[PDB]
Formats: sequence, C-alpha cells, structure tokens
Amino acid sequence: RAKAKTRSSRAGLQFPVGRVHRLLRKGNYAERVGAGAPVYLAAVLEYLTAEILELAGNAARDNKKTRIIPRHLQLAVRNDEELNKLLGRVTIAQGGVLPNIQSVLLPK
Amino acid sequence: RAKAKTRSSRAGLQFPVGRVHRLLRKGNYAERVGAGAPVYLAAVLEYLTAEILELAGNAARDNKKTRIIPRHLQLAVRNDEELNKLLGRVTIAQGGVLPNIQSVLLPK
Amino acid sequence: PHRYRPGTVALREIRRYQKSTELLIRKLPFQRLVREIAQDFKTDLRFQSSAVMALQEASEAYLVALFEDTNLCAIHAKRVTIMPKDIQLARRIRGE
Amino acid sequence: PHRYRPGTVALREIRRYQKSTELLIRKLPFQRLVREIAQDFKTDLRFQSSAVMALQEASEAYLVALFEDTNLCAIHAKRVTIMPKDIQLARRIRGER
Amino acid sequence: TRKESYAIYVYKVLKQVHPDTGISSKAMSIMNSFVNDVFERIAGEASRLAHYNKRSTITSREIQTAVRLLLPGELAKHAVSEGTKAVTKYTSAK
Amino acid sequence: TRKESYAIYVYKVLKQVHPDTGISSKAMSIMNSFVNDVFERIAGEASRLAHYNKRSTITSREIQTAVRLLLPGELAKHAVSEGTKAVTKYTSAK
Amino acid sequence: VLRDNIQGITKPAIRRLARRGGVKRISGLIYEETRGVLKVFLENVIRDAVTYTEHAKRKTVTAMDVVYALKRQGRTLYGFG
Amino acid sequence: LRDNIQGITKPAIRRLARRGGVKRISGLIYEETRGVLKVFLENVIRDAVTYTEHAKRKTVTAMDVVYALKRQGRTLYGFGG
DNA sequence: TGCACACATGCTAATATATGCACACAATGCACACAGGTTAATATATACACATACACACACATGCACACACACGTGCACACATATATGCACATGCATGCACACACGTATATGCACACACATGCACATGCATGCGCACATAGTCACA
DNA sequence: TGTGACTATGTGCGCATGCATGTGCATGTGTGTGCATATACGTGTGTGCATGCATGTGCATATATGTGTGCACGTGTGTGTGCATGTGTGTGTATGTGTATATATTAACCTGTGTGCATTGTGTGCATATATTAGCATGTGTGCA
Repeated sequence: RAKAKTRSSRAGLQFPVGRVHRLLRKGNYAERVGAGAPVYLAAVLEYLTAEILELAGNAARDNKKTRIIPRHLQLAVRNDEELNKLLGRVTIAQGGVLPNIQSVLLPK
Repeated sequence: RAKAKTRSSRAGLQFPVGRVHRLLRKGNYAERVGAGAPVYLAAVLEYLTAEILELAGNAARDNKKTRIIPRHLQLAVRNDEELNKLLGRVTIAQGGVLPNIQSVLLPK
Repeated sequence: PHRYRPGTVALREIRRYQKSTELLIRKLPFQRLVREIAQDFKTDLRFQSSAVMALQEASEAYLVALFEDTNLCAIHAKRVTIMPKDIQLARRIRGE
Repeated sequence: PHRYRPGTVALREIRRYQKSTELLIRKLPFQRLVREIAQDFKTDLRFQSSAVMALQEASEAYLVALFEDTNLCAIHAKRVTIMPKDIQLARRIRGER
Repeated sequence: TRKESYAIYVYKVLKQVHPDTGISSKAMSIMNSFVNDVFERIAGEASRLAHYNKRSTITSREIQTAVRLLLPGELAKHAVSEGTKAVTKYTSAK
Repeated sequence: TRKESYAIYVYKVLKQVHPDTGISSKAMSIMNSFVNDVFERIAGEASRLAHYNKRSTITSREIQTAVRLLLPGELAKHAVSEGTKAVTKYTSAK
Repeated sequence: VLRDNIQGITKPAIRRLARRGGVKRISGLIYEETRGVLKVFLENVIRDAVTYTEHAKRKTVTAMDVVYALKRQGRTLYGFG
Repeated sequence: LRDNIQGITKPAIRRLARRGGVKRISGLIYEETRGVLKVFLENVIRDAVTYTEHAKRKTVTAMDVVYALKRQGRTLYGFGG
C-alpha cells in the first residue's frame, strides 16, 4: 500500500473528515453518503468553530485573560448578530447575560 | 400457503400497519424496525385521528352541518386543551380563529 | 341621520371576522407582492396557484396572531388602541 | 448615618449580577426541590451531581430571560416595578400557557 | 402516477365515530397533513431514543416512550393504552 | 471505554486563530456541544432534503442547501465558500 | 410582480386582520408598521422556499416548497400537502 | 422532602431579577415566580425521568436532562450535549 | 319607549363538490433461510446517598421613609363612522409556451469486505493562569452651603 | 449649585491551588484496495399548467367630513417597597463509608432482513346526487336618542 493520508489533510481541514463520514453513516440520515458530503460538512463545522473561537479569544483578551471560559463564549455569541440568531434558543452554561440596563431605569 | 390477511386486521386497526412499516423502513429512522413498532404507531395515529374527528363532527353538528370543513377542525383543536397543546405551532388553513373579545373592549 | 357611536361598528366587525374563515387580503395584490419579493432571489420564477395560497394562509395567520398579541400589550398599558410600540414589544417577547 | 436613596443600590446589584456568571439560587435547597418534584414521577430516584447542575443552569437561565421579558412589559406600562400581571403577559406572548 | 395519502383510512375512522357525517376535500387534506406530522414527530423521537441508547432497532418500546414525550398528559395515557392493546391483539393473533 | 469528542480538533482550530490563548474544560464542553448541535441540524436538514427529492444519498449539494437554510446571511455565504473550497481541494488530491 | 406592491396591502385589509385579532381601535401608524412586518415575514419564507426550489433544480415554486419552508421556521401549515 | 419550593428564597429571586435588569420588584412577584419555576421544573423533570425509564436506569443523568431540555426547545450547552 | 339598523331564519333553485364505483397495478403478505442485534447472566468498578463536622456568610425579621403607582381630572386631536366617487379585483375565458414529470439506458460512484497502520483517547505528571486577599487609588453618591 | 464626607468598585501586588497542558501506551478506527451493485444522470418524451391577454360587472377602496372619546398630560396621596441593621441558622466544604448500580464481558437465540412469488388492496378515472350556496321576505335583536 501507499502511505495512508487522512481525508482531512487531503481537504486541508483540521476537523476529522473520516469521523464525520462515519457519524453521517450511522446517524440514520440516508442509506448512502456521498464522498464530498463529509468534506463539505467538516469544513463548515471548522469554519463555524473558528468564528466563535476568534470572537471568544478577543473577549478573553479584553478581560485580560489568557484562557477562554464560558463567559467569553457567551459574550462572543450574543454580541455577534449572526451568531446570536444561530444560537438564539441555546443556553450556554456559566455564560451569564449581556450587561444591559434600560435607559428609563437610569437616574436622571 | 394461506389466504393473506393484512396486519391491520390482525391488530384490529383501520390505519395501514403494512404501509407504516414501509414508511418507517424507508424513512431513515433506524437500521431495523421491530414487528410491534408499526402496529403501535398505527394504533396511536388511528386514536388521534378518531379524537379530532369526533370533536370536529360535534362542531359540525353544532353548526347544523353534515360535512366537516376546516372550520370544524380548527374549532375542535382550539377548544380542546390537550389538542391545542399538541398543535400549538400548527396553522390550519381556512380554519379561522376562536371567537374571543377582551372584556375591556366590551361596551360599558 | 342615524350614526353609530365610535367602537360599535368596530365590535360588530370583530364578531363578523372572528366568525368567518375567508382570506382578508385581496388575492391579486398579495400575489404581486409575493412575485416582487421573490424576484430578489431568482429571476423569472413561476408559482403554483396553491403555492401563493399557502403563502397567503400563513401570512394572514401570522398577522392575526400578532395582532392578538399586540392587543394584549395595548390592554396591558391600560389602552384600547394598538400602537407600533405594541407590535414592537410583542415581536421582542416572541423572539423576532 | 449614610443612606442610599431607593433604587441606587438596586442599580448597583444589576451591574454586579450582570457581570458575573455564578448560580444565584443556593445549590442545596434547589437540589431538595428537584428531588421532591421527581418523587411524583418515580420513587427511589437517584440523581447524578451534574444532572442537578444542568437543571439549575437551565432553570436560572429560563427565569432570568423571563425577568428580562417581564421588565419590558412593566416599562411598556410606564412602570419601573415588575408585577405578577407583567409575568403573566410575558408568558402569554411567549406561548408558555 | 399514484399519490399515497391517508384519506381512505381517515374516512373509515370517521364512519365509526360519525357514521352520517362527511368531510370536505380541504378538511381531508388537513387530516392527511396531521397524520403525517404526528407520524414524523413520533418516528423522529423514537429514532433519537434508539440512538441515545446505542440501539439499531425501533421497537414498540421506543414508540411508547416517544408517545409519552410528545403527547400531553391524558392524551398520552389513552394513546399508550390503544397502542398496547393493538400490539397485544396483534401478537395474540400472530 | 473511549468517549469520542471534538476537543482535540477544537484545540487545533484555537491554535490557528489564537496561538497564545487557552481554553477551559467547561468552555471546551460548550464548544463540543456546539459542534454536535450544528452537525445534527445540518445533517437533519440534508436528510430531509434528500427525502423531499426522492434521493437516497446525501451529497455535498444537500449539505450546501442545508447550510444556506440553517445559517444566517453572511454566515451562510462564508460557510458555503469554505465547504466548496475544501471539496474542490479534496477532489484535486483524490 | 411589479414594483412597490407592499401598498397593495391596503389599510382596510390590515383593519380586517386586526378585527380577526380582536382589535377594537387602531392607530394610524399601525398600517406602515404592519407592512414592514409582513414584508420581513414574507422575505424569510420566500427565501427558504426558493432555496428548496433551487435544490430541486426547478423554476416553479410549489406548495410543498412553501410548506417545507414554513415547517423549517416552526410554522407548520396544514391543508396543502 | 416536603415544601421545598420555599427554599427558593426572596433574596434568590431578587438576584435573578437583578441579572434580568429589574430595578423594582413587587411583593407578589416572589410567590408568582415560585409557581413559574415549579411548572418549568415539572416539564423538564418529567421528560428527563421518561428518558431514564427507557434506558431502564434508576439514576437521572446529565444527558437525560440535556435531551429533555432539547425536546422542549431549550437546548443547553456544556453538559455533554 | 319607540325608531332604525344589522344579523338571523324558513324558504326555494341551482350547482359544484363530495360520494360511490370499476380497473389495473404496485405494494403488501407469505414463506422460507440467514445472521446479527439483543438479551441475560455474571462480574466489576463507580459514584451516589448517607452521615458527620465545622465555620460563616447569607437569610430573616425589623424599623424607617422615600417615591412610585394609582386614582383623578383636564383638554385635544386622533381615529371612528359615514357618504360618495372610482379604481380594480374577481371571474371567465382563450391561447401558447414551457417546464415538469415519466421513461430508459448506463456509467459513475458508493457500499462491502479486509488487512493494517496510526491517529485518538485514557492516564500520567507538571507548572502556570486563576483565584484569594491585602492595601490603595478612585469614581460615584448624597446632604449641605 | 459646587463641596465636602461616605461608600463601594476597581487596580495592582503577592501567593498558593488545582486545573489545564504536554507526554506516552495502545487500541480501535479510519484508510488503502479491489470488487460488485445500484443509484443518479443525461436524453428524449408528452402533457399539464402557469403566464399572459382580453372583457365584463360591481364590490371594495380612497377621499373627505364631522365629532366623540380615548390618549396623554399633570396633580396629588397613600403605601408599598427599598435600604439598612442585628441575629442566628442553614448552606457550603471537607471527610469518610457503605451500598446500590451502571457498565462491560460472554454466550446464544430469537427476531429482523432478504428474497421471491402470489395477489389483494389502493389510487385513478369516471358517473352520481347529495350538501352547500345564493336570494327574498320575515323575525327578532341590539343600539341609540
């Protein structure tokens, strides 16, 4: 045989193409799975993970932290309009809420 | 061999047990489907159909109508506490709304 | 000449339209609106007659249910007149 | 003696509790509440420690989101104090009824 | 071609509860949508239940649990009784 | 036994966008929860898309349509580009 | 098709929808707000329906495409298949 | 385990309202909030227990709660699912 | 109390929609035969419940008064009800493109089975960012001049 | 309306903790390889059907007019709620232990699949006649002055 190359490396991805293919096969989604379907899905999952991690890392850097905690993920998701829509019915544990006081409640 | 009789008659049901089995098998729900699963599902579907139809037939009779129309189905569902919960996010076409006027809007 | 008090004809219209099931928006103007909105997604789209009917049934059901929620917000503020802020509050709470 | 005017320290608590993420209900009374409610479904029920924590996290998130909606209803009625009818309206609009 | 629907089976159910009551074509379409919607909800819940428990078979036990999760309280109790009775009769007869 | 998760892949992505930033175990669990959630949504929508069109296989075309249906405006456009670029690069190298 | 068809949703039509919703009194600014809300709702449904149509490689939006789009948004509709 | 709903104390409910941005609280909120939380917990726990029966287990796990929450449209991250 | 307006009611023709029927056919049932998923029994490690102990921070109750909510009253212009002219939606047909669906041959692609490496997860330290607490600057609050 | 006193959040500074991170076993899973199989796809086909047009009535829409009354504004008052204080008690943390139990292994067997054949039920396409819908006088029934 030739040297075994992972499909993720072939597609230039960090997420596991082979695992996604197996999960699609055993997830009872269809009786057949195309060759490019796990590659496309793994790339999309990797892109979305990078979007959140980049925003959460910026939030962690703002609070003078070197480690991302659930609070930074919550700040990243809720301050991003498109991520907030995607995760609008999702609760993040230990994430808290966004600081928001209605202007009518502020003293005059 | 012997004279073929449907599994619906074996289970004492009117809904098609054999068709539910095929819909379960080709619906991509699991690798295998047990023998009792389509029988159980068909009986539940038949019971829920009977519950709505008997309430809708009462609404049609209350309106001096012999034919069930979408209005009678909507009246049956929304006037039944559990059926309204089951179909809470369901829109029935040509069903209308329940007659409901807030008492504050009534003449003084 | 005979004249009804303000709100008397409105109450009759509430009873009239809460009893019937027909579509309350004119069909042809609604169809033109659907095609104009759809032209922003694809050019030279066609619609089945029942496809527009399904859109109108869902649109009117969505608006009627929104007005029911909007009416509760107006009554909550001790009013009987619905206002744009009533609609905005109802859509905010719904998650829209 | 020094006294803050009404609503001054209430606003301080809003800023304090919107900055933090810890659970606001005491853990032990909430665990007793969870087990009491589960008695009506089964007897001799055991709970994983993370199962109760998951329930508390969802419960507090649900209540905080409800209070945000309740606050908007009170402000809509030109008030600053939430009332039971504000909660009832928010749940009715949400469909939680 | 042939289009498959639950219309004939809904009609037989109607003739038992209301022997002298008909149904309109629009109301029959709604009933067909209702049966398909409930079927997909139950089958989807049963499918997830098997995956959660590392099982590859949808059995009547998965269907029964899916019914309890999806139907409201008293509706679920009668539906479970109907399903159990049909499976018992089906097994007793075959 | 072995419990598979996406943690090691999430960590690799984190080092690409933030080489000096770590992640807590609780935050890693949330990221693992997020990946499984999005996977189930896309795969579920793609599964329905094949069923609506009487197809028995899920392909990259079904994934692309599911991504557009499930993702908001700019997220869908960029995710489609990443998915298309990976698929194009994949077949270029078998 | 045409342009500026949102005005085709007339004030009497919006009033009838409010009457079915049990609304007794309507402010004059409601009609413009209602038109914006309807356009946002229709844009979301039609965009998904066309996406279903595009995947099927069709040029005609069918009732099923609208039904699937509505189901996708948690607004399942009975009576069209 | 009797009358544990009073374990959700007045200061605990006030802290939850503060995180929600509430500035002033009426005295009748606390009993209303306890009834709301009681209803919410019953729905989640009933489904979570139902998942436990199907697994033939006697221990409610974190996944059972997560699956129960997901079924109700209240997806929770950070507990294995 | 009487008048005017609107919705309803027994009433008759008309029709279009539902109901019933006959026929092919595709899907269901029947009968094997196979095989693997599931069950059951056992053992094992897990982690949950139970008890015990401590210290202390939070919850509870009280007293005080501030200001918010609720009722009240005022006025005004906004919106309802009405009438009138009119635009246009609805229905109705007629014609034609044209897209959708069926049917079919068939190659491309996916599953299958198997050997086999290697990537991933569990376990193992390890050190380092977070938490904890002390002091100190510092923005903010609230009478008071 | 600025100004002092009082309080509380924030900012470094110093220090221990435990928790994240890097390092190896190893094993299970993804991969490479042919292989056979069937789905999907391109081609052509005929047909429904959606689009556009042209015509007609008459229903609904738009405009304007008058006016009632609801909205909003301001006023005042009582009391409910917030703030702060003192006290104790129930929570949080650590500790340990016994027990129930969730988990994994192994054997076997029953159930589901697969295959092919017989065939009966189901959907399509048509008759058929019912209920539904459209008028016209009556019959209350409510509103309103």
